[PDB]
Amino acid sequence: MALMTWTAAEFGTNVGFADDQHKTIFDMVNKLHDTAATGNRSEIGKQLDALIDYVVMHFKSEETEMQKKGYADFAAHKAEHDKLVGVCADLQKKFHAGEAEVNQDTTRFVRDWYVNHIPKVDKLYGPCLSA
Ligand SMILES: [Fe+2]
Ligand SMILES: [Fe+2]
Repeated sequence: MALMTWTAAEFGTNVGFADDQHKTIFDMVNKLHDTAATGNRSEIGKQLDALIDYVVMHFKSEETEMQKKGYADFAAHKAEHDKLVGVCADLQKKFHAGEAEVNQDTTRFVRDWYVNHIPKVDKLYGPCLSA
């Protein structure tokens, strides 16, 4: 089974770009999750790096919109993003040094992060960003 399934009831923000970017993240995580059950380390690394670049771009997209519109909780929301980016960059540094592996606990971690963040953090920006 795919690790991540997006539905509007669970995850819809009422902000079209953000929903689309979330769908992409779920698809990219699902590919990583599959590859993480193998020993194909170069393929894991390609998909890890692609995912993380995209995630940083998604967070930038949300942050630019939040900030330009004066969204109430922008700085606290960005703090959540920045802590995940730090975790991901650390994981890349270790993985690309040969010091850590990417496995399905890695991908379940990121799944956990998104399935909590989108409903509890991203949905809150819907009224502001959709207005
Ligand atoms: Fe998001
Ligand atoms: Fe967010």
